[PDB]
Amino acid sequence: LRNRVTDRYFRIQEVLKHARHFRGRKNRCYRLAVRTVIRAFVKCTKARYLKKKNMRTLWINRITAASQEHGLKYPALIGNLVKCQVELNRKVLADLAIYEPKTFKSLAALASRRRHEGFAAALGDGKEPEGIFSRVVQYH
Amino acid sequence: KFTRSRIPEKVFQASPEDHEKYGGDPQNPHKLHIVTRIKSTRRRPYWEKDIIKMLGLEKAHTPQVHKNIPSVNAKLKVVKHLIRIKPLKLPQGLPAEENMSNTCLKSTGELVVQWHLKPV
Amino acid sequence: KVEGDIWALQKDVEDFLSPLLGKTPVTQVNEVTGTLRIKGYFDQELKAWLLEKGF
Amino acid sequence: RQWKVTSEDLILIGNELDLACGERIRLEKVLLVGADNFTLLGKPLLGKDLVRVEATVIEKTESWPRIIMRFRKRKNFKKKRIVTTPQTVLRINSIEIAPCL
Amino acid sequence: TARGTPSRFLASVLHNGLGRYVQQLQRLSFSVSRDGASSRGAREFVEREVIDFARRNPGVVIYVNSRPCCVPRVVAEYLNGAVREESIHCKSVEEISTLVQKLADQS
Amino acid sequence: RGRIPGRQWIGKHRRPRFVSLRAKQNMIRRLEIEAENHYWLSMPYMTREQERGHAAVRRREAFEAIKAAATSKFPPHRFIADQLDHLNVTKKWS
Amino acid sequence: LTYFSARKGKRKTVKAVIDRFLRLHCGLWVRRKAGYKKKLWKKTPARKKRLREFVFCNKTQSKLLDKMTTSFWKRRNWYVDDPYQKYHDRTNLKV
Amino acid sequence: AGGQWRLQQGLAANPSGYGPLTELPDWSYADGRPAPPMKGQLRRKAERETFARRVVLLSQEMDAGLQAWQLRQQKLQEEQRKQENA
Amino acid sequence: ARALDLLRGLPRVSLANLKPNPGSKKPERRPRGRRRGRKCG
RNA sequence: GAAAUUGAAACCUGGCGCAAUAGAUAUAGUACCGCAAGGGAAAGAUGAAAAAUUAUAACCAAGCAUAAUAUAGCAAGGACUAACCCCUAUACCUUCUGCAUAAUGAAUUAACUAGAAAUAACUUUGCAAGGAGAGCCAAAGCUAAGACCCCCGAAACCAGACGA
RNA sequence: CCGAGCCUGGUGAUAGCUGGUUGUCCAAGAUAGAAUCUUAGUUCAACUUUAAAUUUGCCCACAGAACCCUAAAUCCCCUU
RNA sequence: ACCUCGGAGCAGAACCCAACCUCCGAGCAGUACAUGCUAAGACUUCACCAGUCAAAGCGAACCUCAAUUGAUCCA
Ligand SMILES: [Mg+2]
Ligand SMILES: [Mg+2]
Ligand SMILES: [Mg+2]
Ligand SMILES: [Mg+2]
Ligand SMILES: [Mg+2]
Ligand SMILES: [Mg+2]
Ligand SMILES: [Mg+2]
Ligand SMILES: [Mg+2]
Ligand SMILES: [Mg+2]
Ligand SMILES: [Mg+2]
Ligand SMILES: [Mg+2]
Ligand SMILES: [Mg+2]
Ligand SMILES: [Mg+2]
Ligand SMILES: [Mg+2]
Ligand SMILES: [Mg+2]
Ligand SMILES: [Mg+2]
Ligand SMILES: [Mg+2]
Ligand SMILES: [Mg+2]
Ligand SMILES: [Mg+2]
Repeated sequence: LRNRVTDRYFRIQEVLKHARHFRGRKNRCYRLAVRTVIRAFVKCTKARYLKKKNMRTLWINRITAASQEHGLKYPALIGNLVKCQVELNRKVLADLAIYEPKTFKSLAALASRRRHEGFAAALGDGKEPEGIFSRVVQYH
Repeated sequence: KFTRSRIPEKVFQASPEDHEKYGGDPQNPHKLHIVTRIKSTRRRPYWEKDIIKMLGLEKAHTPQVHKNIPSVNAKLKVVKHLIRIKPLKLPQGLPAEENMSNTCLKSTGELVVQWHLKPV
Repeated sequence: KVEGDIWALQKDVEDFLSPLLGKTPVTQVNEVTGTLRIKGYFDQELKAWLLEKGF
Repeated sequence: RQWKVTSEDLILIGNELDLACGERIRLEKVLLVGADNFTLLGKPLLGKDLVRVEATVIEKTESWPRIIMRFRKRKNFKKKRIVTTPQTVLRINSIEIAPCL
Repeated sequence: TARGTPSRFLASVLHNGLGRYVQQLQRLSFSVSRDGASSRGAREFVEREVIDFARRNPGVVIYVNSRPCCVPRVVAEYLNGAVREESIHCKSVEEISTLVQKLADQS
Repeated sequence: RGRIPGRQWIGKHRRPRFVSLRAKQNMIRRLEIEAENHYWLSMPYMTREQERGHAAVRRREAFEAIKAAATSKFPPHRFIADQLDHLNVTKKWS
Repeated sequence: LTYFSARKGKRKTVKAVIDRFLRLHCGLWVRRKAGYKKKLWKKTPARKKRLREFVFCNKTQSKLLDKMTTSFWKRRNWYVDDPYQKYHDRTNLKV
Repeated sequence: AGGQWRLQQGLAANPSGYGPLTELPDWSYADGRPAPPMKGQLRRKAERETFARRVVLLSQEMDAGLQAWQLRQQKLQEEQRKQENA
Repeated sequence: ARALDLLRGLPRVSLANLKPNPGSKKPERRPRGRRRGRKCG
């Protein structure tokens, strides 16, 4: 022997340092951790898109819930919001229902009024005075 | 077997019914086609994917301009089923040199020369 | 073996060989070794150019 | 991205703004502001003269080391990378509204 | 990893936002050497920018050991006493300036 | 009960997939805008022999720029500055 | 092909290609077309003259035997009464 | 949601594309000074600028091609008069 | 010359200040790791 | 696979050789195995003083105790106030058209274990119709350097010994 | 443990066949076929890669490409 | 049973295209003896080996068929 790695002790310890919380013989031995440490790291990467999808769909359940408490459903709700030009994402729309249901009631009342305005427009498209809240702002 | 499909030119002859629908007057025809991709490049022949790359529409939801002339028409005709086409029309004349930066596109194919960014 | 300011020499040959090719040369220089590297054989032209200048 | 915020509250952003620590800034965009008994919603946002949302920058970190591993099975495809994205901590010092309406 | 690493709720040191802002970096302790080729970045950084760094931040206090060291170090402790050491071994002056700047920025 | 022979998507017998109004509504939208396309790329602006030689100048000068870019290929320039800055690693105080 | 010998540890050229081919210093190799000495009675005149004429070699098979040969066979040789003197050099070759 | 409605009025299907939701400055100094432009806003303006310079190049070339034909036709009608005059 | 007046101000040359022309001695590439190690080409 | 021919310059006491799975097989051809030819090992470590067993040297592999178990599932990830409880997730390598595959190998830990090189090119120097410290190459080439080419495994064949 | 013993030596026998081949990071990249005591392989072709010289490459517009015995297309092709 | 070569369909329309897919054939024959020598330019049985066409000039007169066959060393 002329050339031998002396710091083999450390380059494996950093691997096991991240894998201390593993159960069984994985945290103790090396090769058991090598199979699981990269797999645990791989699951960490693509779990972000799961964190996005899970938390996104969770906000849908929350806003769908507060709407049903006030007598509406989520698909009709956001349709009236974007029709009435309010760009509030599902985070604040959900979080608003948590702390000020009085405000979310106004959002629901604002949304329900746009539905009746839209149905009035369904009866007569034009040839009538447009809805007061259905009126839009023109940017240029 | 599957090969390049030649299209009859008679199909691309607008009738008076089509004229009243899309509002495109035949006289005074527009000059430029706003092009945008929706369908994926994958699962298409080699000639369909390189043409749209030769047109420069590898990116989706990216408006890109082409000419309204019979030569380029043959290109996006064979790959017409990969893209959207919309004509170019503007009220405010061509973009002047002073208003090169403050331009802005619209969903209706408009290209406003001036953009001061606040409502009436 | 360019000695001194190579940038003055490479600029001279660039202006000298420009009209022959119709484009400015894009040659390479190495002031450490004091060398030049010019595309295309122009030795007979560079020889007469260096002689009439007196190098 | 949106945030629900008030006064005397912290907030983080996943990038650098090129602001020195301790400087104040006036935020332009607000979708709505609301008090105990009313709310001021925009179309989409509120006017400039209506509100004045001031916030101070206090602190800037490099993000904690986020590790990523791209792996494929039985083909010897694996790789590592560690990122430390820049982060900045703001705080909304105070919010006020104008009588103009 | 999130589960292997500890976590916390976001919070500032004694609410530095409302009142007068205070640079929450207390002290910097540079460990350079009169020799060692790796210390060229730290020494040239001591020549040019550490002077201006002190003029820019009168609040922060700086110390320089200038003792024999195979590897230069820079130690930084804050008001809370949280010590954080980073290695400036074989680093350019531009990187060290940005490094000391963000250390001054963070809490 | 309810198995199928072999693979679910090939062969003499596979799982018979059926259509939903969602997919129907999706595809009619794609070909009806293609009918809007079919109207627009008709009625051309110029004729074949009109647009013959109008852009040959740009395509020529553009290709000549690619030629100049291709010929412009050499190693980078070397300097005494960047060579002797390596000597400064042993810069040390008096 | 016999990269290192045993008595001196050098490449060894086989005398096969020596008898079959000939080198010009530019890197070219020629050869006599095969089948030029067999069954000439049945061949048309256009065929036998095509066989009598020399032929060059592709770059690959030329490169192949070039790997085989040694530097001694690649040197410049100034023979007398040699018609290949006009062809050892190359003239008017661009790219 | 609402993408079909937004393009009905002419707005972006995604509000992040264009409009006041993104194009305005997202922060300014407390003293009322204007903040520098954002990197997203700069590349968008450069994209629209090259887009505008491109469209002007595309239009003028077609106009040059149209008139260049009619100038050739006027030359064509000219030399036909020359034929009968000879 | 412009070459020598730099060296008088620049530090003294030694083994530590020594380096070859970049591009001459390219680094050796051994088959150890993920890239080459699997089959070594 | 040549030869004719040509013709070299030293004192030996040194190592960019190894440090107990290395280096001779070796503490020794010793133990042990085989009637025989022959095959063939393993190991030790205090301190100046052991006519000082003084004396935290204490902390480190696997393996265990100190300290068993808690509905449910590649042993984890996102996380969460909270370990679990929720959503997500078909081990590693080889092989193959294609594998969680119920195809191969792997109990685990420590140590050892597997890409050596020539013309011909290319990069960097040097000099230049010359180059190279005889010899060799040459219609800008020549000289020098650089990087480029793995291990384990059979039934067998032959010669000479040793055995009824 | 005799379809011909066992030991050493030639011997690191050879094996187109299996087994396995060690640090990090990035780019490009599966591609017609011919011959072979040849189909478990190899040489060439083609494809792919590196560093370069030069200029056309690709899509393609009218025209053009068989009698014999009524197809989707294909080849070439200035423009764009 | 087949192993090489040529023609037709599969392969309808530039080229190519396999199956122990469907058919018909070849391993010659006949007439001259310039069936002599050289030479531009090109194709090529998907590489190579091979196989092909040939202006013009010297020198002369005034080839058909489709496969119709075989490298190197050696003699
Ligand atoms: Mg989503
Ligand atoms: Mg099945
Ligand atoms: Mg030993
Ligand atoms: Mg232990
Ligand atoms: Mg579960
Ligand atoms: Mg599977
Ligand atoms: Mg491996
Ligand atoms: Mg299989
Ligand atoms: Mg298994
Ligand atoms: Mg097997
Ligand atoms: Mg045997
Ligand atoms: Mg034998
Ligand atoms: Mg007896
Ligand atoms: Mg026996
Ligand atoms: Mg072997
Ligand atoms: Mg890639
Ligand atoms: Mg062309
Ligand atoms: Mg061919
Ligand atoms: Mg003739």
